[PDB]
Amino acid sequence: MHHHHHHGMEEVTIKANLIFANGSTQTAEFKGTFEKATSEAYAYADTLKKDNGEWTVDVVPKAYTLNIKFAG
Ligand SMILES: [Zn+2]
Ligand SMILES: [Zn+2]
Ligand SMILES: [Zn+2]
Repeated sequence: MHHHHHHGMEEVTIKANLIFANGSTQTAEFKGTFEKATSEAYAYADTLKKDNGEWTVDVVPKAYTLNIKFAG
């Protein structure tokens, strides 16, 4: 499944792609912890439910940092 594994001091950027029933789209950016950034994106989507209907989301990571530590 789509599991978010929280890290302390995490800072991520979320690019939300809003796709409407008629094929038109809208994009917006959100920043902060994953929890904070996604909740703002979902709150935003909820403000559009009135005129655009129910929505579903797919979370797709695009960039990562790998911290590789050598013991010596
Ligand atoms: Zn986990
Ligand atoms: Zn998190
Ligand atoms: Zn997915």
